[PDB]
Amino acid sequence: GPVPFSHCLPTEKLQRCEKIGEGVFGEVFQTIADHTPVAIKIIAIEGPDLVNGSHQKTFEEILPEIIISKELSLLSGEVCNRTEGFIGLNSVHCVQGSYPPLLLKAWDHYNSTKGSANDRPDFFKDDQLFIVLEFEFGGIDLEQMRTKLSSLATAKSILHQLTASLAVAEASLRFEHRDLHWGNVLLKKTSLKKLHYTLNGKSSTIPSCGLQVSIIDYTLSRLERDGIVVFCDVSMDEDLFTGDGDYQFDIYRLMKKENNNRWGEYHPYSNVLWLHYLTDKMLKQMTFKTKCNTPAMKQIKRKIQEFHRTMLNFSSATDLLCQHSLFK
Ligand SMILES: Cn1cc(-c2cc[n+]3[nH]cc(-c4ccncc4)c3n2)cn1
Ligand code: NA
Ligand code: NI
Repeated sequence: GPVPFSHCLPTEKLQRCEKIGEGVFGEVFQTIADHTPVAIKIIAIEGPDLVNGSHQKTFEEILPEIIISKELSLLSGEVCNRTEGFIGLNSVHCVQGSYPPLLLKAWDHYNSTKGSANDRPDFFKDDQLFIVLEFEFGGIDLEQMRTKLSSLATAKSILHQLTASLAVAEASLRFEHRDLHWGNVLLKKTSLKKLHYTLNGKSSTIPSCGLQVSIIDYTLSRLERDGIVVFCDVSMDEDLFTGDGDYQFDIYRLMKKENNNRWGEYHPYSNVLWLHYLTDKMLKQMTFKTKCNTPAMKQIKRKIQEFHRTMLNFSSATDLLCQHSLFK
């Protein structure tokens, strides 16, 4: 059966919780477990109340995301297709109870300082079920780092890292992220100068520029193993395809166009579209501590602009990694 919140969040862990993120799905908190930073994602399930504009998923409907989180976490310890470019999954629990007052206080603090699009999660009864996923702490998201990156050399490293991670997941799992907006790209400092990945048994390296990227949030993602497909069926979703004011919202429509609204199929082109969306953000909505006013930095900008304008002619992240000139 389910465990109480206190199993996952004993008092000391609970008192160090700070809200760091949110979505229609629920809430993300940061805390410390055994002297180690973690991130906790809490999703309400199985109940009849509306949560953040939507009906709650059933256990069956949340299982895809659990499976996908597990598979992507394992890629860090694999050999033939290996990347640390996702996020570690430490545990998954099914929790029963009302929302802890200390989490509501952290929610309130986030609402006061950043503002929330979500309902205050104070209406859940003591029989409410939740899934609680505990993840490795992956750093700070790219959006919050819009004005903090050193140079376009960093931006290139980020793009390489993302492309390689997606390619390794494509090769191993026929993976599509399907929601890789710039809130879902985390950055963390590293003293490694070179990061390593392996794609179908060929190892290669990427200059880090002092950051390691983690891709997060598999709410909409898709993959398969041994012909069994795991995915979020959004074919009957209205609102996902009606957004505007950001190219992000076009991607959802271009994905639907690419896949003819058949979300079970494999269309790794969706990874290319998200990469294009991300390249666009780097070229337009970000600013660097060091400008591009040296010849060496200028050539990097030209290469990323060239990537922006040619990448949509590639069929997958694998195709980009193996064949685009940006990564030679
Ligand atoms: C939706 N989702 C978020 C996570 C996750 C996993 C690990 N970390 N580590 C840091 C963050 C985070 C999330 C947001 N805004 C800033 C940081 C973080 N988030 C996993 N799924
Ligand atoms: Na990672
Ligand atoms: Ni446990």
